[PDB]
Amino acid sequence: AKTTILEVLKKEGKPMSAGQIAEKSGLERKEVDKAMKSLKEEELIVSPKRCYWTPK
Amino acid sequence: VTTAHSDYEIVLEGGSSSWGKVKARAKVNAPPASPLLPADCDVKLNVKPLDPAKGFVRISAVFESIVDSTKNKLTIEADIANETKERRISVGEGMVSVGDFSHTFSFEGSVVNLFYYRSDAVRRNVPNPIYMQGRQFHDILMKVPLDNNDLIDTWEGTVKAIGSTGAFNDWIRDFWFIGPAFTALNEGGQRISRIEVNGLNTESGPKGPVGVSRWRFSHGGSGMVDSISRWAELFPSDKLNRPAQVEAGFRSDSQGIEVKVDGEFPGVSVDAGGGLRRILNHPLIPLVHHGMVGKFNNFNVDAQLKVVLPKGYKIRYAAPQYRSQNLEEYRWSGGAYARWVEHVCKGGVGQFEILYAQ
Amino acid sequence: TTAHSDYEIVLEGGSSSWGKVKARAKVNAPPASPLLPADCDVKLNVKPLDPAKGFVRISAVFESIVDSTKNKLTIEADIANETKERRISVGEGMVSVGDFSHTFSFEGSVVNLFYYRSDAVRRNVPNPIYMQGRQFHDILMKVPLDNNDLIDTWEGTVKAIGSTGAFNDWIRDFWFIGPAFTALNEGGQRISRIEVNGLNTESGPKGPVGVSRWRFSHGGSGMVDSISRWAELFPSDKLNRPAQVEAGFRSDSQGIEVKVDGEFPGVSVDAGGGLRRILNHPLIPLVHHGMVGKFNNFNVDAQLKVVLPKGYKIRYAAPQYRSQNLEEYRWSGGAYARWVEHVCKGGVGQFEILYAQ
Amino acid sequence: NDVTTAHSDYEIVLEGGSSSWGKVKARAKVNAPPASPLLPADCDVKLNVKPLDPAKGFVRISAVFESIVDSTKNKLTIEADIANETKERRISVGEGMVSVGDFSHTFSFEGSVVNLFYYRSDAVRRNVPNPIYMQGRQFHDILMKVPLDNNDLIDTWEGTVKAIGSTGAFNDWIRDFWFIGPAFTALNEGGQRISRIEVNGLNTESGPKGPVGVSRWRFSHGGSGMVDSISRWAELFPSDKLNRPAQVEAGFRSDSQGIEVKVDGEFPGVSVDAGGGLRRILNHPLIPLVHHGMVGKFNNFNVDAQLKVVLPKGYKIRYAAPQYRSQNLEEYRWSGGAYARWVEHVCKGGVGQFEILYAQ
Amino acid sequence: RSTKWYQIFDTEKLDDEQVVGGHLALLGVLGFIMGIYYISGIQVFPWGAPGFHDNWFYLTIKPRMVSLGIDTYSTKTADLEAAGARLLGWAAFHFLVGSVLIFGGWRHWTHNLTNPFTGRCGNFRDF
Amino acid sequence: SNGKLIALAVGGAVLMGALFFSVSFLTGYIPAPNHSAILTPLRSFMGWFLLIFCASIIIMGLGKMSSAISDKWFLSFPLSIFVIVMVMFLSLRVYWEKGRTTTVDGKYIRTTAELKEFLNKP
Ligand code: BCL
Ligand code: BCL
Ligand code: BCL
Ligand code: BCL
Ligand code: BCL
Ligand code: BCL
Ligand code: BCL
Ligand code: BCL
Ligand SMILES: CCCCCCCCCCCC(=O)OC[C@H]1O[C@H](OC(C)(C)CCC\C(C)=C/C=C/C(C)=C/C=C/C(C)=C/C=C/C=C(C)/C=C/C=C(C)/C=C/c2c(C)ccc(C)c2C)[C@H](O)[C@@H](O)[C@@H]1O
Ligand SMILES: CC(C)=CCC/C(C)=C/C=C/C(C)=C/C=C/C(C)=C/C=C/C=C(C)/C=C/C=C(C)/C=C/c1c(C)ccc(C)c1C
Repeated sequence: AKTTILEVLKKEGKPMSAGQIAEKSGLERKEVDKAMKSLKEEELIVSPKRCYWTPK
Repeated sequence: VTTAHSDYEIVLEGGSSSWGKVKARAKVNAPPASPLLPADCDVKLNVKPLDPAKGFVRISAVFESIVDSTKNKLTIEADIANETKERRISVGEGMVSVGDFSHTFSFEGSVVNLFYYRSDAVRRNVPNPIYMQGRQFHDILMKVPLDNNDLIDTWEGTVKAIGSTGAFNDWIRDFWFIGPAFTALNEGGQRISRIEVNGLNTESGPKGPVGVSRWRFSHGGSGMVDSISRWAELFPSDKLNRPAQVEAGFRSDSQGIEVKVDGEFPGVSVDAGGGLRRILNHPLIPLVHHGMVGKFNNFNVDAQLKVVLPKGYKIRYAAPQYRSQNLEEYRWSGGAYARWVEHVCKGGVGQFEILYAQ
Repeated sequence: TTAHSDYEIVLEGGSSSWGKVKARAKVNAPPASPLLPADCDVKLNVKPLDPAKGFVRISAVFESIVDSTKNKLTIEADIANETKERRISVGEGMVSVGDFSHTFSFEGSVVNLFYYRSDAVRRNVPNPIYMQGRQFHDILMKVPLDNNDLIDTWEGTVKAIGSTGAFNDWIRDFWFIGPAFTALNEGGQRISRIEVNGLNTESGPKGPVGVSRWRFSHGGSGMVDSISRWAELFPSDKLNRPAQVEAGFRSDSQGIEVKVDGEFPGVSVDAGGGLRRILNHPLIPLVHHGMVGKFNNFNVDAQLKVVLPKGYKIRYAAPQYRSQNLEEYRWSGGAYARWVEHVCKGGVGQFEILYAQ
Repeated sequence: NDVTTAHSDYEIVLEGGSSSWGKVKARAKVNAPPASPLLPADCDVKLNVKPLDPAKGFVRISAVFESIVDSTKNKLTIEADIANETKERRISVGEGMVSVGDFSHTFSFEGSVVNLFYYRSDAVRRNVPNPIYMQGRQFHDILMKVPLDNNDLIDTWEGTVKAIGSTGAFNDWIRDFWFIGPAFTALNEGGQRISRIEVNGLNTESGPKGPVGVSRWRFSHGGSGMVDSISRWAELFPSDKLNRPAQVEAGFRSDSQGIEVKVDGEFPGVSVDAGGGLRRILNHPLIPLVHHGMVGKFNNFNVDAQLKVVLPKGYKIRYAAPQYRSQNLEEYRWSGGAYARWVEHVCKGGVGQFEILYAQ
Repeated sequence: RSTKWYQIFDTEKLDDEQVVGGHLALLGVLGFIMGIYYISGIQVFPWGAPGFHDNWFYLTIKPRMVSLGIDTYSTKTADLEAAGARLLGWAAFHFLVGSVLIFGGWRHWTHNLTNPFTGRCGNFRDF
Repeated sequence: SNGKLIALAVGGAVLMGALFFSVSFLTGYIPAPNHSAILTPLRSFMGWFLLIFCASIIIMGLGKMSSAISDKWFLSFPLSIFVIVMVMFLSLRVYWEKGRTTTVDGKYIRTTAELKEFLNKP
């Protein structure tokens, strides 16, 4: 297939969505709230990665 | 870097059913070799057993392709049957359409394929007779209604040329192998005999004049020609007890090529010997004819083959060994298989022998 | 292994397709010649001679040095497209190899007949590439034989034609030496048996001149430029100025160096809708050089500069350009490098460049 | 990019003086699939030749091919007395036996081969020092007798006799029967134009073995100078230089994983006199290169090749294109740089020159 | 079958030069890890801030460092800062030399023994 | 379409969170000396999911590591671990344990003698 997930040494990551979700927001944790953003980013990073990551 | 990402899948059926779901996607960043681009095409091949008593299968092929800025379409629909073990008979119709032009045709051609040696000393000694030298004659009677003016003009031109040019029979050869075909032909071991035009006739039909042409030619194969050596293996009309489908296509631009293929058809599995089955011997004409395009860019393959055996079947041999096994699905990924993919994509005819048995 | 190439196209203004083409190439790969130290200094020239009849005077020189052997060939010609399918040339020239030298003169008529000229294909396909056809090629050659080698060669040719009736068939092996015969098959060409109308000889100002009126047929399946694009390769009408191409070439064990510099017309064509097209790439060069381009892997360092008449901006560059600075479009790397490797190794894919009026 | 390894070590041990003899060793390993649809493919070839009759021109050559393809054993033996009659003609009177699996049959043959160049120009020979492309044509006039002592043998003979006398196109299509597989491509890929054959005899008799089928056929094959069997006609068969039994043991063991090649043999003709006491290695035959190019272009590879030239005592190399890397006072070694480029060039089908000139 | 993911680097699939390259790349990796461990024993940075805590890696390899004078068993902050500077220098040396080792192992693994500064290649079989 | 797979998975996670919150309200518990009853159940559910998700992605990623591992990983596999390990060590200094743990004053207790002198404060 196209094999969108393209592992390379330049594999910083080039999906627009999961790229913007590569944010951490693990700082100012306030474990209930911003670590929930850590959870959200892990979810929305794995979901595209499992679907498709690098079309660029 | 010119990567080539491919994924192939072969789901099989148990027993003696040679039926297979063949799926295949591919994406190559190398430019295609078509002097006109972009080139897009979709090809459908649906065959159904029409009259099994006489061995007739109705096979319909639809090609729809955009080249540069022109749309082209070639539809055909023919009942084909095995008149004998060496002769095959086809009665069919079809049409071509290119932009602001189109014409239908009806044909009643017959194909007689016969080898040059049927010795039993070879059949009992070589269990895998890849090369089989032979000659395949075609006696083609085709009728075209000359509804359009250009059809009539070309009919008149052909009538003038055949009746005046003493070297039409051989120059037609390099006519109807347009461009690189006449090269690839010779690169596949295929020879073409000087045609004989048994007759041109303006036998008018019920709705206008009809150009009827009967001509006989013959193409000879040095064994690398699958249309000759694998003759009986090309036509699993015996195996066809239900409709068989193929839906392929490719989209090509200067950026690269994409290929899709999804089919359900027999002839995928053949008996190697002693209850042992085998994914059919790879045809060599596609490989050698691909070598005329596959040797133009240096590419790195990311290929993954997925042979899903029927419930209760095991692979007893794989020349490039399988990468992984999921108790019915055998996966080839990287390693020697990647080398073999790079080998065949560039025109190689190496053996990929998958032997499997219950 | 590296292949550094710099191309530079400078198109003339107005409807004229005149262009100056420069190409400096250096490849660190071994050539495919059984004699490696191969140098050439090709110099083709053409000037108008009679526009009333379209007669143009071509002057080509092919000085070369292969394995310390000086091989030079010069051709002067006066060529005209009389019928647009029949082209007639009267010319002369000389061939010299080492200490050997001999002159010749020729009168040649070439009739390029297409198999089909149907209007459906032309009106439906906007860019017809593969136009299969056949050239019927008649030549009257007048060669003075003022040397022992020429005399005994002429006698041997007469003896061979008088001895074997397969001379017409077997001369093709002698005619395309080395892999040239294969270049007929890879390039889609097919040369028919020659037809000798007479091997005469006449008294001349100095000794005898041998006269050979021989005719053959070169068919093309469409991949042949000389067959498909017979009309567009000889723009005698567009020759408003002298044209000149100089191609220097060097090859040793280390690598190959190519140096092309040529002002000529026909480097652009009409495509309809007011958009001119950088001409379709000839197919024979690519598929004949691919017979040697597959012998080594290489890294592409190619750069193409396209200089156009001002205001004639490019549209639909496929592959796309990299840098544009006011009529200097630049291709370097990316899909262009892939296409350069494609055509170097034998590919004939399209590099479609259109520029507006 | 990903490429396959190709290791190779070649050695040419040369003798000095008028002796053009040479030992040739060659080991090669390729981590690339072969182009054989029948795999695995093992093969061992043993060519042994001896001077049968000095002062008469007759040598005896013994070729022993053996192979194991797809678990099928094949073996050809040929023992032929060959002699150059004239400059352009030679004669071979020989016997042999082919075998495949259980089947096997013997044969005998008498064959006159003429090799006529298309020109005899003194202008070319006075100027060109390396006449590589010497176009011409070879005419074989082979007569051959086979003892038909098998049901399959007699069936094949019956089919042949009923085919030749039935279809007049037999002489044209016998070639596409005769060059099996991709060999037909290799006909023209090397410039070799095999011509329509002429069956001059299809008789049979009763010999000591029973029914014997005798067939005489003449066939001409041309060459555009790329055919080493034509241009190098007087250099490929040095009967005069064979004062000692020469041997060549070649073989390969091509599995799906790769190809292992082993060659070891001594024979003359390795060196020719380029003039002025400047000996040289013979011009590389181009047919093997262009024919191997069909298979060598299928995979991209990096090659490490070690060419060793063991010159005789007191012999100095004068020019080598590409240049030698290390001399060791007799063992001129090529490896890497431009020589690796040349090895890739020829292993992919190139015909580039390697002009080793050496003089005492 | 030798295609299991734990048989990928099997000896049958590797040449002597490939093994050379693998060992050199692993030794450069080893130097990088050694630098990491060294900079894991820098109790007080020369920058002038509290540094890494103790780990079993560095506490394992610390007696050797003291034996070699690189580290110290002194409580004085200035001397510990100087020894941390020594550790940083040795770790940087390890990082650079291990990078060179990984580079050489890559070249041997890729069968490309060509000098970046000179176009002259080299023969693994004859050097 | 894998969109429905992710939709079902995220819906299941959201439903787990909502159920945890609802039952936390149902189950009568004194929240804490300081913490609330709105955030603590969500903190516990974050731990729950993050654990399950981390284990699942580790399993899946290591499976695909075993699937995709080849010789071409010669530098991709080792160096990656190197960097991650490097990152880990740096994460120990800058994020987890920021310093050497000197006293509030900053006396750098580093020998057992001064530890004995310290633990016996007057
Ligand atoms: C008129 C043409 C002939 C014919 C010609 C050939 C030739 C020639 C070959 C086959 C091959 C095969 N054919 Mg068939 N085939 C015929 C009728 C049939 C019928 C039938 C009962 O009608 C069936 C079931 C099959 C099925 C099969 C399989 C036995 C086999 C491919 C197996 C594989 O895995 O495919 C995998 C399939 C895919 C990769 C999909 C390919 C899809 C494309 C669109 C089809 C090829 C198009 C080609 C490149 C373009 C040609 C266009 C023309 C110019 C118009 N053919 C008709 C009568 N067939 C090959 C084989 O293996 O022989 C042993 C082979 O060599
Ligand atoms: C190459 C493919 C075809 C071919 C196609 C053509 C075409 C097309 C033409 C001829 C023409 C001629 N051909 Mg021819 N011809 C071929 C093989 C042959 C052979 C042979 C040895 O087999 C012979 C003896 C001839 C003989 C001849 C002459 C009778 C005649 C005039 C020669 C001329 O002046 O040359 C001068 C020679 C040179 C200029 C050398 C370089 C030739 C190359 C092909 C030029 C490429 C153009 C270059 C890219 C740009 C040039 C710009 C300059 C400013 C001009 N041809 C093959 C089979 N032939 C012409 C004609 O018909 O005359 C009436 C003509 O238009
Ligand atoms: C005798 C030969 C024929 C002829 C045969 C051909 C053939 C065949 C071709 C052309 C091609 C072209 N020719 Mg012309 N052409 C002739 C007469 C002319 C005249 C003229 C007024 O006399 C002119 C101006 C041109 C000009 C041109 C262009 C329209 C075009 C190249 C465009 C390009 O970008 O070039 C870029 C130019 C460079 C890359 C420089 C190349 C320089 C080399 C030295 C030329 C090729 C030499 C060849 C490899 C070796 C010849 C060996 C022979 C044995 C001598 N030709 C004569 C009559 N011409 C090509 C074209 O586009 O066809 C549609 C083409 O394929
Ligand atoms: C290969 C290209 C040409 C060819 C070119 C030649 C050449 C050149 C010669 C012959 C010779 C012969 N050819 Mg022939 N011939 C070909 C095809 C054929 C075919 C066929 C396949 O149908 C037949 C029946 C023949 C028939 C014959 C015989 C009449 C004769 C001796 C055969 C034999 O004993 O060789 C013995 C066979 C072996 C030695 C096996 C290996 C053959 C290879 C080519 C030799 C490689 C030598 C190696 C590089 C150096 C090794 C050193 C050793 C010490 C010898 N040829 C093709 C078309 N033929 C000879 C002759 O003219 O006899 C009068 C001769 O000199
Ligand atoms: C019947 C066959 C012909 C013949 C056909 C050819 C042809 C054709 C060629 C040679 C070549 C050579 N032959 Mg001879 N050869 C004949 C008899 C001889 C005799 C002899 C006195 O009988 C001798 C000493 C030689 C020796 C030689 C050398 C002069 C030269 C190779 C030099 C080199 O370094 O090789 C290095 C050798 C090796 C690499 C060993 C290769 C081992 C294999 C087994 C031999 C090639 C086999 C081929 C690939 C497969 C044949 C399969 C067929 C189906 C039978 N041949 C007979 C009469 N020989 C070549 C040469 O350069 O000519 C000038 C050449 O072109
Ligand atoms: C020094 C004592 C041992 C020795 C120790 C090792 C060790 C230890 C290793 C090898 C490895 C290899 N050995 Mg050893 N080796 C020895 C002698 C030999 C000899 C010989 C005598 O000729 C041979 C033929 C080999 C053969 C080989 C190859 C199979 C392989 C190197 C190629 C490659 O893939 O590397 C590159 C290999 C890798 C890319 C894969 C392994 C990557 C590792 C897991 C990355 C770890 C990074 C880092 C440590 C992470 C931080 C962790 C924290 C420290 C906690 N060894 C001696 C006898 N060898 C390595 C290999 O993988 O073997 C299969 C390996 O692990
Ligand atoms: C090798 C790949 C890595 C590397 C990885 C390591 C590892 C791993 C460690 C060190 C450690 C050290 N490294 Mg270091 N190091 C490398 C390059 C260097 C270089 C340099 C010249 O570039 C230098 C000066 C140093 C310096 C040092 C010291 C600070 C320290 C102690 C070394 C010493 O005792 O070795 C003494 C070495 C010699 C005596 C050379 C001979 C070693 C013998 C052969 C070891 C095997 C013995 C065993 C019994 C087997 C024998 C088998 C046969 C019978 C012979 N490294 C590269 C970057 N470095 C050590 C550490 O931190 O200690 C806590 C440590 O263990
Ligand atoms: C990181 C250092 C690596 C390494 C990385 C490189 C690099 C990088 C290059 C080579 C090149 C070559 N190496 Mg090394 N190589 C190593 C060890 C070896 C080993 C081995 C492991 O057994 C072998 C078989 C070789 C063999 C070879 C040659 C084929 C080639 C030099 C040709 C010659 O004439 O050069 C004459 C000198 C050589 C034989 C010396 C080669 C080894 C090194 C450079 C010096 C000795 C080792 C020393 C203790 C450590 C210094 C390393 C430096 C920090 C780089 N090296 C060391 C341990 N190798 C070089 C090249 O091709 O040169 C033209 C090159 O550029
Ligand atoms: C240890 C962590 C778990 C990891 C276990 C691994 C699972 C199998 C994984 C395969 C194992 C294997 O072998 O291969 C690994 C292969 O991986 C990869 O493939 C993939 C398929 C892509 C992996 C992804 C699978 C999946 C998305 C991930 C896993 C699935 C997930 C989402 C797991 C979690 C599911 C959930 C959360 C389960 C629980 C959900 C249900 C619950 C909690 C019920 C609630 C009850 C309700 C209704 C109310 C309760 C109630 C009652 C009763 C009374 C009163 C009151 C008040 C109340 C509230 C590569 O491709 C291959 O290379 C590799 O090989
Ligand atoms: C010519 C001939 C015959 C050849 C002779 C040529 C010679 C002499 C040989 C060269 C031999 C040489 C010099 C070769 C040297 C090779 C080296 C140094 C490779 C080291 C690999 C490290 C590995 C496998 C990683 C293991 C990782 C693990 C699991 C660690 C797990 C772990 C532990 C333990 C604790 C905590 C945590 C968190 C983890 C994760």
